[PDB]
Amino acid sequence: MTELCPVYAPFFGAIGCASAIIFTSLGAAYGTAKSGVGICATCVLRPDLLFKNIVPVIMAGIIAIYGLVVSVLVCYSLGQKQALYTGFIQLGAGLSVGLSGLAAGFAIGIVGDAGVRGSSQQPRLFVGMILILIFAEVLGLYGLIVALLLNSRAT
Amino acid sequence: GVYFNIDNGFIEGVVRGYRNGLLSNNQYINLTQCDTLEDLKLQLSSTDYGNFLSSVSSESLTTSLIQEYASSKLYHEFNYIRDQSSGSTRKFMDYITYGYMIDNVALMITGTIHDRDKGEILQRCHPLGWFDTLPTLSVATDLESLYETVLVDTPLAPYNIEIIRNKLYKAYLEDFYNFVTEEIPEPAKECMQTLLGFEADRRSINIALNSLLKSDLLPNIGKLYPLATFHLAQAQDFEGVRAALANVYEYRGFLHFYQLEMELCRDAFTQQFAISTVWAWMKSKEQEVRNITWIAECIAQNQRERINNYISVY
Amino acid sequence: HFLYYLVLIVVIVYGLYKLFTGHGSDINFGKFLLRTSPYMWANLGIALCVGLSVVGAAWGIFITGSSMIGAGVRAPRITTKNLISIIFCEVVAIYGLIIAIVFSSKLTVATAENMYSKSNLYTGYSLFWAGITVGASNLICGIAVGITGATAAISDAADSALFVKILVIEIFGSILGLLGLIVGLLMAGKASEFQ
Amino acid sequence: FYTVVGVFIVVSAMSVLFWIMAPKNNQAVWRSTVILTLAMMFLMWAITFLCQLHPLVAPRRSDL
Amino acid sequence: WFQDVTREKAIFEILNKSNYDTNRKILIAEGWIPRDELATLQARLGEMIARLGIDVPSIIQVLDTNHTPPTFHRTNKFTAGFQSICDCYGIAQYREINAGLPTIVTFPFMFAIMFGDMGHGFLMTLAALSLVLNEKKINKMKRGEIFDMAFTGRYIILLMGVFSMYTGFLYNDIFSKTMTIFKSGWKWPDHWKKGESITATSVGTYPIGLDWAWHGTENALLFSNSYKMKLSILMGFIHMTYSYFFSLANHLYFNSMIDIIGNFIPGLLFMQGIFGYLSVCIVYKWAVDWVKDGKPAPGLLNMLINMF
Amino acid sequence: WCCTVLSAFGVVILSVIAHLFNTNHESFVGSINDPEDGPAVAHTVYLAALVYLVFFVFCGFQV
Amino acid sequence: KEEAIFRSAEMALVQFYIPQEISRDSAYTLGQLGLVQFRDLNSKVRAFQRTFVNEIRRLDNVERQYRYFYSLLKKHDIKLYEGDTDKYLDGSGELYVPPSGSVIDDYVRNASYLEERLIQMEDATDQIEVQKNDLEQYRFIL
Repeated sequence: MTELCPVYAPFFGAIGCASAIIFTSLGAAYGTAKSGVGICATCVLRPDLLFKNIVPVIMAGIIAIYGLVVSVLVCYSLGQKQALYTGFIQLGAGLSVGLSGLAAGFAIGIVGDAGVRGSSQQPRLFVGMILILIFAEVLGLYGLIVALLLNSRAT
Repeated sequence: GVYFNIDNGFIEGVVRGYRNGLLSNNQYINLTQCDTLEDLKLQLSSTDYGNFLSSVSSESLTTSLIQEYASSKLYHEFNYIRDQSSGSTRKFMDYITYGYMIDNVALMITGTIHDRDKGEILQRCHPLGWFDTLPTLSVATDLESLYETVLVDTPLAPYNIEIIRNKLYKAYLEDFYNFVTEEIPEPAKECMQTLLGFEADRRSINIALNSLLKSDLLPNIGKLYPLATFHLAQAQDFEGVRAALANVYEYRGFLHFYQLEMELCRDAFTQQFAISTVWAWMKSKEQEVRNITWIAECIAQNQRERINNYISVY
Repeated sequence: HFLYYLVLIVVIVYGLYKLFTGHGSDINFGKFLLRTSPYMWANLGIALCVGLSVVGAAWGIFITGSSMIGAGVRAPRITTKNLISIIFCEVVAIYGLIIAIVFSSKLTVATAENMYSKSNLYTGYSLFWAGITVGASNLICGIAVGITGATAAISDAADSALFVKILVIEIFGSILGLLGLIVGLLMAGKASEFQ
Repeated sequence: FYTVVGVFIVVSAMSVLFWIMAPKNNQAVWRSTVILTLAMMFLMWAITFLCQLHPLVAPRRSDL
Repeated sequence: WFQDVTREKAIFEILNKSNYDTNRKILIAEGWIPRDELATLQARLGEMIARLGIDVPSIIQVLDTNHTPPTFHRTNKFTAGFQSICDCYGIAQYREINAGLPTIVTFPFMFAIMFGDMGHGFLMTLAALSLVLNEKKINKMKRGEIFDMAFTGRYIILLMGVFSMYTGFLYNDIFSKTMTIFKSGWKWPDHWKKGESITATSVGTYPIGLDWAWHGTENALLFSNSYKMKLSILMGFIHMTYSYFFSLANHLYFNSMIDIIGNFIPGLLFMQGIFGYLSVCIVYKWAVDWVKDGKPAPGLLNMLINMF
Repeated sequence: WCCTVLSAFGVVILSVIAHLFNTNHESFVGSINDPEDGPAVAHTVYLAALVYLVFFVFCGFQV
Repeated sequence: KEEAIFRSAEMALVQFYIPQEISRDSAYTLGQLGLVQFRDLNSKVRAFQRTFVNEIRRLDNVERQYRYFYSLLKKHDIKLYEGDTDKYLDGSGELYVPPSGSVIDDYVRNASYLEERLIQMEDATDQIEVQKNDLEQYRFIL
C-alpha cells in the first residue's frame, strides 16, 4: 500500500509465527529424541526410576510451549495492512525465541541424555542433573523474554 | 574439540572416571602385604572395585575367581560404554572387540583340532569377542572351510592355525589402521596411529621371534613397515632380529613390551577430547586385572621373591 | 559442497556480465544499505544478539554439563562444586539479555519522513553490528568456557591439585565476555532512538 | 512516601516487640523467621507501592 | 534376626576405630559429642554401672583438641526440609552462620516472586496442606520415590504456596485475572467512542498491590516489566547484603580482625557503592515526581554505564 | 477420585465465573472481544456448574 | 539444651576409657543413644590388623548369607511378612535396649547350617528340574 505499510510487510510476521514454532519444535524434538533414547535404554533394567528420569522430556516440552506462546501472541498482531515496523519486531520475536529455543532444546537433549544415563548408575546425580537442565531450559526462556519484550512494542 | 561432547561427553566423562579407579602405585604396596586371599579381598574393597566379592564365600576364594570377577567387572563396564556410543564410536569399540575375536577363533581352532571338550575350552575364551557362530568351531578343521562355513557371516569376513591367525590379524590391523585415520577426528589421529603402530610393532617383532613367506603375514602399518620389514623378513637367527631391531630409536635395547605400552598409555590420557581414552582404559584395566592376578598367585602359593613385577604408570 | 562452487560461478559470470556491458555499477551494495529498512538491521541485531548468545551459552552448557554428569557417576560431589563452570556459560546468555533490554529501548516507531535519514541508518547499523558483536563474542566465550569447564570436571576427579589454576582460566573466559559486553555498549553508545 | 515510612515504623516496632517476646522454646527460629517474613513482605509491598506512587506510564487500551 | 546382626556388626566396626594399651586392658575411642549433651552420658554411664557389677571407672573425660569438629544442626520437623536443601550444596564450617535458618523464609519467598499467583498458590497450599494435616498417617506409608521427596518438604511447599498467595495478591493475580477489591487509583475518562485509544489518569495509589486497571491494557507489559525488573534488582541486592553481612557475623565470632579489614570492609565499600548506589536510585526515582517538577526523568541503565 | 476433586474444583471455579458474568464484571465483559449479554452466558456456566455438582454427588457415592 | 540452628552445636571431644571387660557391652549403650561421631584413631594401621577384623569378617559372612536367604525368598516368592517387633523393642529414643549375649554365636552356627542344607536342597531340586525340562521337550516331538 503506502510507504509505511507495503504488501511484503506481513511476510516477516508470517515467517516469524512459523519460525517461533518450527524452531522450538525442532529443538524440543531433538531434546525429546535424545532423552527418550536415554530413557528407553535406561529403564530396560531399572524400571522404578521411570518417573524421575522423564523430567528431561517434560522440560524439553516446555520449550515447545514457550515457542507456541510467541506464535499465538504475534499472530494476534498480524494483519494485511500492517506497518513494516511491526513486521520486523514479529520477526525478531520469531527468530529470538526460535534460534534460542532450538539451541536450548539441543542442550536439554545432550544434558538430559547424559543425565538419565548417569542418574541411574548413581542416584545422587539427579539433583545435579536438573540444575544443569534448568540452565539449558531458561536459555529458551531468555529467548522467550526477548520476544515478549519485543512484542510489547507492536502498535 | 567442540563437537566431541555431543555423543561422547558422558562417555569420556565416565571413562576418565574409570581411570581414577585404576589403583595406583601406593595401592599395590598395601596390597602386596596380605599373605591370604581373604585379607586381599578385605582391602581391595576400599578401592573403586568396591566390594565386588561381596557374594562369594571366604573359605572358597580361588585365585582364578578373582581373575574372572575382576574381568567380568571390567567387561560389564566395557559393554556398558559400548552400547551408549554413536556410529563413529560404536564402530570403534566394535573394532576393539574384533581383535579379541581373532584371539578367540585362534583358540577355538587349536582347541577343537585336538581331543577336547567344547564347554571346557569355551570357558577360557575371552568374552568381549564373541559372535553367535563361535561356540561351534567344529564343522571342519580345514582353514578354507572355516571362511565359507563359519566366518562368512562374522565381521571377520573381510579379513596353519597361527598362519591364518596372522593372516586375519594383519588384514584386521590394516583395516583398523585406515579406519581411525578416516572417521576419527584430530586429537585421536596421532594417538590411534602411534598406539596402534606400537601394536603392529610388538606383533611384527613376535613374528620373527616366533619364527626362529613371512612378508605377507606381517602387518605393515607402524614404524617398521617401510624399512625394518625387509630386514626382519630375512632374519633366521636371534642375532639377525637383534641387529634389525637396532635401527629404530624407540625399540633399540628392548630385544619390556608392556612397560613401554603403559608408558605410551599414560600419555594417552594426557589428551582430553579424544576417544583414545577408552583404549587406554581398556588396556590399563586389562593390565591391572593381571597385576592383581599376578599378586594373588604369589599370595595363594608363597612366592615372595618375584612379587614386584606389577607395572603401573597411572 | 558442489553448490558452493556453483554459486561462485554465477557470481563471477553475473559480475563480468554487468562489468563488460558497462552496467557494473548496478551491483551496488551502498544503495542496498540505504534503501533497506533500519528496523531490519536493528532487530536482526537484537534477535541475533540474544540468539547467538543463547546458542553459545547452551553450547557451553552441554559440553561441561555432559562432562560433569559423566564425571559425577563416580564422584557425585563435583556437580555441586563445579557448578561454577555452568554459571559463566549461562551469564553469557545474561549478557545477551541485558543488551536486548538496552537495545529495545532504542527501538521506537519512526515517521514517514525522517525514516531513511542519517541517524536512523546509523542506529540500524549500530544495533546490527553491536548485537552481532555481543552475540557472537558471547557465542565464542560460551563455547570457550564450556570446553575449559569440561576440563575442570574431569580434573576435579583428581582432588585438589589443579582446580585453583583451572579457575583462573575459567574466569579469563568470563572477562572476554564482559569485554565484549562493554564494546556493544559503546558501539550503540551514541546511537539514538528512531526519530 | 510517608505512608511507606509510616508503615516501616509500625513494622519495625512490631518486629522489635516480637524480638523480646519471642517464644523461649525455639527462639532463633521463631523471631528470625517472623522478622524475616515481615521484612520480605514489607520490601515487596514498598516496592509495589512506590512503583505506583508517581508513575510515568499511564495505562492505555482501546477495547472498553 | 537380620537387624541384630547388622546392628551387631556396626558395633565392631565402631570398635576398630580405637587404640589399645599393652599394659592396661583399656580401649580409648575419642569421638565428638555436643557439649550440651554431656549430661546424658553421665546418666547413661551410671545406669550401665548399676547394671554391671565390675565397678568400672568408665571415665569418659573430655579433652581439648586441634582438630575440626563436625557441624550438628538441631532441626525439628519444620526446619529440617529447609536445612536439607541448603546442605546438598555443602556441609557448613564448624560454628559458622547456618544458611538453612535464613533459607526458611528466603527460599519460599524467592520462589514466590517467580511464581506469584493466588490461584496457583492456592492449589499448592491445598497440595501441601493435605500432607501437613494428616502427617501422622503419612509418616508410615509405602514411601514412594517422588512421595518421600514431596513429603519431607511438605513445609517447604506450604510456605511456598502461602508466600505465593501473598505475592499473587501483590501481583493482582488470581489464576489469570485480577481481583477488583479496592478502589482503583486510575480513573478512566468520562466519554469515549467504541474503538479509540484511552489514556487513564492517576487519581490515587492502590493500597495493596498492583492496580487492576492494568488488566487488558496495551502497555500492561511496559509497566509490569519495569516494576518487576527493578524489584528483581532491589530484592536481589538486599538478599546479597543480608547474606554478605553473615561474613561479618562470623569474622567477628572467630576473633579474626584481619579478615574484617582485609575482606569485609573493602568488599562492603565496593559492593555498596557499585550496586547499592544503583539500588538507592530505583527508590529515589520512585520517590521523585518527575512530571510536576518539570525535570526529565533519568535512565538508571544509562546512568550506570557512564559511571565507569 | 480424579473426577471428584475435579468436580469439587469445577463447582467452585465455574460458579464464581457465573457470578462474575451475572453481575457484569469489568474484567470479563468489559472488552470489545467480550461475551455479550453476560446474564445469558451466565446460564451456560450455571448449568455447567451444577452438572459438575452432578458429577460430584454421583462420584461421591463411591467414596 | 541450647538449640543449634543459628550456628552449629558446640562439640566436645570426649574420649572413652573403656575397659576390655565391657568393651563389647558398653558400646551398645552409646550406640543406642546416637550422639557420638567417632574419629579414625587407626588410619595408619593396615586395614586387616584392626584387632576386631576377624570378628567383622565372621558376621559379614553371616550377612553374606542372609542376602542369599532373601534371594531364595525372591525366587520361590514368599511374601516375607517381616515382623517389626525389633523396631518396637529398640525405640531409638533412649538407652533401654538391652544387648545380646552369646546368641550371636548361635546365629553363626545357625546361619551356616541353613546355607549348607539350602545349597544342597537347591542343587537337588534344580538337578531334577534339568531332567524335567529335558523330558517335557521330548514329549513335544513325541
